[PDB]
Amino acid sequence: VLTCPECKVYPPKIVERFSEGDVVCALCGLVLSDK
Amino acid sequence: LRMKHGTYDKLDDDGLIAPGVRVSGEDVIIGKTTPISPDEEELGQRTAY
Amino acid sequence: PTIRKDGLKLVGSWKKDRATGDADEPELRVLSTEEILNIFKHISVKDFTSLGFNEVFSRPEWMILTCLPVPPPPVRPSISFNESQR
Amino acid sequence: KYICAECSSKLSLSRTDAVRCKDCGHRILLKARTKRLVQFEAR
Amino acid sequence: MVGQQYSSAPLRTVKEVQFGLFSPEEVRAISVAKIRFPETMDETQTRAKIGGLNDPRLGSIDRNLKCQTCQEGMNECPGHFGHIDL
Repeated sequence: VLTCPECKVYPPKIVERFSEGDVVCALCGLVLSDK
Repeated sequence: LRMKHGTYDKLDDDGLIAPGVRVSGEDVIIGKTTPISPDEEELGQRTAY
Repeated sequence: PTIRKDGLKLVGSWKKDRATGDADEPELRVLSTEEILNIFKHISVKDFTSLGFNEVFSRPEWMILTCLPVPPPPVRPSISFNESQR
Repeated sequence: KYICAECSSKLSLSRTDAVRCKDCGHRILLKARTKRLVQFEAR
Repeated sequence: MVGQQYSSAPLRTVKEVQFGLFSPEEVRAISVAKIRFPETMDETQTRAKIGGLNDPRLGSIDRNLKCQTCQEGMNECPGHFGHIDL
C-alpha cells in the first residue's frame, strides 16, 4: 500500500511516470517512490 | 488494473482505432485485455473488481 | 605415488620398490577426496607459512568444498512477464 | 462496419461473428474510415 | 543522500580489501536458511515454498512485499545468504 502523507485521502490517487522512473501523487504533485 | 497513461478514448468499441485519426505520443491503437485466474494476485495490488 | 589428472579425477600410481621383488608395475587407484582432505587437515603452522598459505584466511583444507553458499534472489533475479509467468 | 478485400463488399460484424466475407468467403477484412470527419490541431 | 532513509551508523570510506576463503563454519554461521527442497514456489502457485530456493527469509525483489529478515522494501534489502550441505 502506498499513500500520500500530506493529502491523507483514501483511496489514494497515484500516477506513475515511467519515462522519469517516479511515482507521483496526482493532487499535491509529491513524489512518492523513485527509480 | 495497470492501465497505461495513454488516451484510450480514440479506440472504438471493437478495441481497434479507425483509419483517419491523428495519433500522437504514447497513445494506444490496439486494446488487449488478459483474463487472470482468481488465485493470481499481484501481491495485494489487485482489488475485488 | 605419482599423480595424474583425468577429467575431474585425481589418479595415483604406486611404483613399488624394485627390492621388494615385485614387478615395476605402478598400481593405479583413484584417490578419494576425503582422504586428501584428512591429509591436508593434518598440516602444521610452520608448513602453512612455508607453502604460502595463511592460518586465518587461506587454509588449504578449505580448498575442498563441504557446504555450498546460496546467493540471494538479487543475484539471480526472476523476470515476471505476468502474474503467473516467472 | 468493415469491407471485403476482393470485392470490397459492405459488411457489419459483431464481437462474436466469424471474420469472413459473406459473398466471397475470404479471410481478409479491412476497416472503414471514420465517417464523421474530425478536426484536429497538430501540436 | 542515498537510500531515502536515515541510519545512525557512521559514514566511512574503504581503505583495504583483505581477500581470503570461507571456512565451512563461517558459511554455516552467516546463513539464515538451510535450503532443503528442489522447488521454489508452493503447490498453491501463489507463494514461495519455505525452505526452498526462494525462501522468504533470503529476501524479495518485488516492490510490494518486504523482506522477512529485515522488513525493508526491495530498494533497501541487500540480500541474505543460504547454504546447502553436501
